[PDB]
Formats: sequence, C-alpha cells, structure tokens
Amino acid sequence: EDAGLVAEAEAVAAGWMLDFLCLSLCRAFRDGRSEDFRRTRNSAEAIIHGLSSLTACQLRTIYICQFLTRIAAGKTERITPLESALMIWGSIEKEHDKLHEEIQNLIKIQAIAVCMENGNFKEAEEVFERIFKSKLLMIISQKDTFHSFFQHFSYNHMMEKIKSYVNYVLSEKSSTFLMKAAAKVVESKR
Amino acid sequence: EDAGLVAEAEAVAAGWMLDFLCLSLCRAFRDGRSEDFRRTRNSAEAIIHGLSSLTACQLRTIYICQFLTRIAAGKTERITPLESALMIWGSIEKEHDKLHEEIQNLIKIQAIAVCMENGNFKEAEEVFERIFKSKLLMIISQKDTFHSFFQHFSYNHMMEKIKSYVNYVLSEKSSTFLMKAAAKVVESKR
Ligand SMILES: COc1cc(Br)ccc1CO
Ligand SMILES: COc1cc(Br)ccc1CO
Ligand SMILES: COc1cc(Br)ccc1CO
Ligand SMILES: COc1cc(Br)ccc1CO
Repeated sequence: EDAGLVAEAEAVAAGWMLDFLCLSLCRAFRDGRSEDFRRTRNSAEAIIHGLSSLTACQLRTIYICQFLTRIAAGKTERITPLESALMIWGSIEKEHDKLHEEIQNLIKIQAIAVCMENGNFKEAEEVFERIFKSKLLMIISQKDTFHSFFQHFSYNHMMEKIKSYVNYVLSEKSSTFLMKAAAKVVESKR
Repeated sequence: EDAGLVAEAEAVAAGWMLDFLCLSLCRAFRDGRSEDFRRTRNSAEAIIHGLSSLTACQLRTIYICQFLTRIAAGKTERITPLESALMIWGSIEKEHDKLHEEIQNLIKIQAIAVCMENGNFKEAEEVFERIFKSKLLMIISQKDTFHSFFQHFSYNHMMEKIKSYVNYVLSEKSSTFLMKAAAKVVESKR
C-alpha cells in the first residue's frame, strides 16, 4: 500500500465533500432550514480541517461558507457576526462590482440596525465607529430604529440580495462530482 | 426543484462520506497517526449528525467508529474509555466468537491495567468492581502492575488484536464508492 497515493485519494475525496457541503449549505440558507444549516456548517468546518493546502477555487468555497455562517448568525473576533461577514465579503466575489456594493452597503447598515433592534444602542454606536455619516449617527443617538433609511436598507432587503447571490453559487456548484453522482442514484430508482 | 429528491441525494452522499471516513479512521488507527485520527473522527461524527435513519450496515459502521474512538482514548458516561469500548464491543462483531472473546478479555484486563499504569489504584478497583477474580483483585490491591498476568494480557497485545480486526474492516470497505472513485482519479494522473 502506498501511503502517499492513499493520502492523495483522501485529499481528492475531501475536495469532493467540500463542494457537496457548500451546495448543501447554500440550499439550507436559501430555504431557511436553520437546523440543517447548523449541521451542514459543522460538517463542512470539520472537512475543511482535513485540508492543509487549498486551490484558488477551494479558498473561494470555504470563504463563501464562512460568509454565510456569519450572515446566519447576524442577529445572535471582538466584532459582531455581520461586521465579520463584511470582512469576508470584499476579499471574495469582488469581480461583479454592482451587486457586490449593494450587499456590502446593506451589511454595513444592518450591522448597526440589528444592534438597535436588540436594544443595544451603545453597541450600535461602537459598530458604527468601527465601520465608518453624521445623519446615521443622529439616527442611532435618537434610537430611531424605524427611520425610512432603515426601511430601504432593511434586513429583508439584505437577505434578498444575499439569497440571489447564493442562487448563483448554487447554480455554479449544482454539477459537482458528489452531488451529480448522488442525484443519479436517486433518479435510477425512481 | 424537488426538495424530497434533493434531500434523498444528500442522504446518499452522507452514506458515501460515512464509509469513506470509516476507512480513513481505520488506516489512521492502524498507522498510529493520532492527529489524523482526531480530525477524521471529528469529520465522521459531524457527518453522522446529518443522518437520521441508518441501515443495519450503517449502524455497524458508526459503532466501529465509536469503538475505535474509545480504544484510542484508552489511556486518557461515568465509566472509563476502555469500559465504554467494552460496551460497544459485544453489541458489534459477535458472529466471529473466537477473536471476539480475545479482544473482549484483553479490553477487560486493560481497563484495569491502564488505571494502575496511571497511578490511580482506587479507580482500578472501581473499574474491576464494575466489570467483574480474587487473584485479579489481589494484584490491584498490591499495585503489582508488572505481574506476569498483565504481560500476557498486555496493552500491546490488546492493540495487536484490535489492529488485526481493523484490517478486516479496512479490507471490507476498501472498495466503497467514494474511496474507489478517488483512487481512480489519483491513478489516472500518475
Ligand atoms: C433566512 O435567512 C437565514 C437563514 C438561516 Br438557515 C439562518 C438565519 C437566517 C437569517 O436570520
Ligand atoms: C473554514 O472555517 C470555517 C468554515 C465554516 Br463552514 C464556518 C466557519 C469557519 C470559521 O469560523
Ligand atoms: C496505536 O494505537 C493507537 C492509535 C491511535 Br491513532 C491513538 C492511540 C492509540 C493507542 O494509544
Ligand atoms: C456517532 O457517534 C460518534 C461517532 C464517532 Br466517529 C465518535 C464518537 C461518537 C459518539 O461519542
């Protein structure tokens, strides 16, 4: 038995498992299946620990997973989950500037608004100081959570834009090896 | 998109991942690759959480994984890792009685001897009381760790017998879907 070629086969399978778990994480996020999202995140994170070298495509995959994990934890490092999602975003999917900026600005506004929604206005100002203007600071100071600014840059709008991005990732990975072979087995029966 | 057939494909892939991770756990245990064992155990345990219904073959697979996990933690529920491995053993691989009894008796003796080796003789007597005789209790009372009884029923002998069993599991699963497809990709290049 060759311990080098056996290790190589394990790295190939890990790559296959990573793409399959990214696809599964994307559907759970799209469908709002929270428990399924948490279980798939736990499996992807464990599989990622078995990888020590990643290709450019594999790095994009894990960073999309990390991004969706922080977005899902948004209303729950020393910064908040949405501020952390903001850092991952920017280093990923920058090539499509128009849709990238929309999601970026929606996350920026919502990282403050979720703190206001939770009644933690001191944290809302701390997030504002770290991200960033005089009118947004007035809104926070006045606890004006339902200001028309927050209704255009809303949570639902942030989720809709992110969900449309997840649909592009979902279509790009729908034909990866592990999911394609699995779907074939299901359709063969049936 | 059919959410029922998509879920079915995820269950097929999970089954494939489970067998692949069992095979990988068996090789790491055989080779003594501790860190690789810990990482594969973490991945298998996470994958198993994504399964809610298991076939008879899948139950045997997870129980072999649980058994090797306790055996690997042997020198580290309210009972010790080896007493816990003893409980998993018995409910699995009972059909081959001769080799089954050898491993069972070696684990029984070693669950006491590892406590003596660690200097915890009060625990060695507590393990003895839970598992089970007058001569074995004399050995523990006298802190006779290197008695000729413990040299026939040794740790190395327990590991050798368990490793020979892991080699049978390893040969039975060497041709599972995920590892076979992965090895083929490696040999195609080379
Ligand atoms: C609908 O958006 C999601 C999806 C999951 Br899964 C978990 C949380 C959220 C947002 O609170
Ligand atoms: C690779 O690291 C991951 C992967 C997932 Br999925 C979720 C979170 C992290 C890091 O906190
Ligand atoms: C050689 O037997 C093993 C294998 C692994 Br991995 C971890 C622990 C042990 C026994 O202390
Ligand atoms: C399915 O449950 C597992 C699986 C593995 Br691998 C290791 C430990 C456990 C339970 O403590």
